[PDB]
Amino acid sequence: NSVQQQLEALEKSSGGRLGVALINTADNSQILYRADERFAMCSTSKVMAAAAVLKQSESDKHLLNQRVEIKKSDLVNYNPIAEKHVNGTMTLAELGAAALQYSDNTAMNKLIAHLGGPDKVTAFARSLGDETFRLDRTAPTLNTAIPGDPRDTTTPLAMAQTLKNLTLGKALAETQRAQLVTWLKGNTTGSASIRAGLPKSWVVGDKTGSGDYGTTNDIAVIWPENHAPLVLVTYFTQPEQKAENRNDILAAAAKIVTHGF
Ligand SMILES: *C(=O)[C@@H](NC(=O)/C(=N\OC(C)(C)C(=O)O)c1csc(N)n1)[C@@H]1N=C(C(=O)O)C(=C)CS1
Repeated sequence: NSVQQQLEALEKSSGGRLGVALINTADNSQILYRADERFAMCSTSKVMAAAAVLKQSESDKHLLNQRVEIKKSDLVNYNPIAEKHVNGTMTLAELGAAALQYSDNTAMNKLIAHLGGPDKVTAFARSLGDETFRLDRTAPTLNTAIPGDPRDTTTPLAMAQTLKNLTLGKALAETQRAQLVTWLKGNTTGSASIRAGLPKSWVVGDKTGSGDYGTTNDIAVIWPENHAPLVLVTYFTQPEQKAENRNDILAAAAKIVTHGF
């Protein structure tokens, strides 16, 4: 059956709500499912915060190497990199890397604080023409993912469009675009998500997120061996607060929409 029928069936089996946007950059075609509906981004929002700092670095050649003091009081619920550096410093570049490649929540908070608060991340998204994205809170509370709560949400299509702009398009100057792509390609947290639904040897950059309501997300740029890149957002959320996260659904969605590519 059709891709749309396959996605609807996946959602029907899932016990939740699935959002997919794939952009095929060969022809700008799209595979869209609930793509204009809002989902909690959870830690996928870290891409926007890191990119906002990269944008600033365009016009400040010392920014990425700027020291940031890490204190015990900065630690939150999940901070495997920052905790190694308590009482020392990390650079803004190191905080970008930690936020993106390990989903270090303390690192995300340092980026947000540097920028001047969640609303500055929203303003950066808007500067890229993304009217949908909003960041409202710091970590960990940006991951509460309560159904119908607009805070810290976007739509799959808005995020796919912005991720394409960030990684392959016009958002960032070249050195900064390349840095973002390097970070995403080196992600350690995404093995079981979009990547698991794709050929093992395809190059992928991604950022995952997970929150309450079993909210399980991944946003990716995918480089096939013989085809133009694909940009893929897979968001998934469930009705019950303490639902298990479901990375397998993201892998399954990725397999469905990349068939034939
Ligand atoms: C981003 O999504 C972050 N998520 C969280 O901090 C929340 N939970 O995530 C973990 C701890 C993995 C979970 O048990 O689901 C969270 C904060 S408030 C709330 N109700 N939940 C980070 N993201 C990931 C990721 O999947 O990318 C992590 C690897 C580290 S936490």
